Amino acid sequence: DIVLTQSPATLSVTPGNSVSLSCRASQSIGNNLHWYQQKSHESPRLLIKYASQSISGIPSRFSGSGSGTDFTLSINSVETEDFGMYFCQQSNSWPYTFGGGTKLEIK
Amino acid sequence: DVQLQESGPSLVKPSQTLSLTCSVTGDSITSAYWSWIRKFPGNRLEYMGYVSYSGSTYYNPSLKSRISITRDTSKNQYYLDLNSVTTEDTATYYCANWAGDYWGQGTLVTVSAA
Amino acid sequence: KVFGRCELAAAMKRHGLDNYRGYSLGNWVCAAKFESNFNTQATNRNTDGSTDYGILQINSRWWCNDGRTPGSRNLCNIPCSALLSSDITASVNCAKKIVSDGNGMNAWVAWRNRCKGTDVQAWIRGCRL
Repeated sequence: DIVLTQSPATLSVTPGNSVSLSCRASQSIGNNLHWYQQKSHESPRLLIKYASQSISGIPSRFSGSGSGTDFTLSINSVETEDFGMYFCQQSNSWPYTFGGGTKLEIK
Repeated sequence: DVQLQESGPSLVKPSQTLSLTCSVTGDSITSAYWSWIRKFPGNRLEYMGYVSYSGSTYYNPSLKSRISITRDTSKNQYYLDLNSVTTEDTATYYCANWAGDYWGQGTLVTVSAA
Repeated sequence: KVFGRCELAAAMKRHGLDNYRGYSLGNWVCAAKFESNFNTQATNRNTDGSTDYGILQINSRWWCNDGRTPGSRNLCNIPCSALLSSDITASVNCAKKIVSDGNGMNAWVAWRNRCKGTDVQAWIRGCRL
C-alpha cells in the first residue's frame, strides 16, 4: 500500500494569513492525489483533484501543486470557514489510501 | 442534484454482520461508480471498496475479505455487508460516489456487547 | 492536433498515466496509436448510434454526453466535445475512470487487438520523457 504522510499534523493560524499543507507519498503516484476538507459535523468535501485541477463551487483561494511524491495544498488568505481537517488521498493504486490529516485551527 | 443517505443500525454486537444501506436520489445508480468509506475515532479515514459499472468490486485487503458490496437497481440503493464485526469496526460510515463529489451525511456505528 | 509519439508519451506521463492502476505508460501510447492514430480530433460514428471521440476514442453511449446517443449514461460526466481538444486533460480524466472498472484496458478494442500481449514499452523507447 502507498502510505501518505501529511504535515504538519496541526497548524494554528490567524484569519488573513496564507498557509501551505504537505502530503508526501511513499512511492511515485504521478498526479493522482486529491485533497478533501472535513469541517465539524460534516462529511468530506472534495477541494482539488489530480494534484492541481480546480473544482467548480470551491473558493479560489485553494490551489494545489506537485507531482511524483511531493504535493502541497495552499490556502491564500485563510477565512474562518476554512478551519477544520484536510486530508490527501491517492487513487494511483488499489487500495486507495488517505494521509493522517492536518488540523487547521484558529491561533 | 444527487442526494445520498446512509441507514442501518447504530449499535451492533461483536461477531454479527453489519448491514448498511445507501439510498440514492436524483440519478440512477447505473450512472456512477459507488463506494463506502469509514472514519475511525481519531480521524483515520479508510477507503473500504467500490463497485463499478460492470459489477466488478474492489475491496480493501485490510478488511480480510469480510466485506461485500451489492447494488439494487430497482430500489436505487447499494449496500454494505461487513461480517464478524469486532470493537475495531466502530466508526462513522459514509457512502459516496467514486468521483468523490457526492457524500452521504455519515452514520456512526458502535460495536459493543450490548 | 496530431501528436508525435514521444510528445504524447511525455504528456501522458505528466498527466499521471505511467503505472496508473497497474498499466505501464507504453500501454497508453500504444492504445492512442491504434485507436486514433494520435489525432485528438478523431471521431468515429458507430452502427449503434454512438460516436467514439478523441485521442482515446471514448464512447458516447457510456462515457460522455453528445446529446444524440439513445441510452447515454454519461459516466465521466462530461460533454463529448470536451474530448476533442488538443489539451488531453479531460480525455485522461475519463480514461482513468474507465480503467478503474474490472474490465481495465479491455474497454479499448484496438488496445486489446494490437497492444495487449506485445512489448508495449517499445512505444516509449527512443524518447526523452
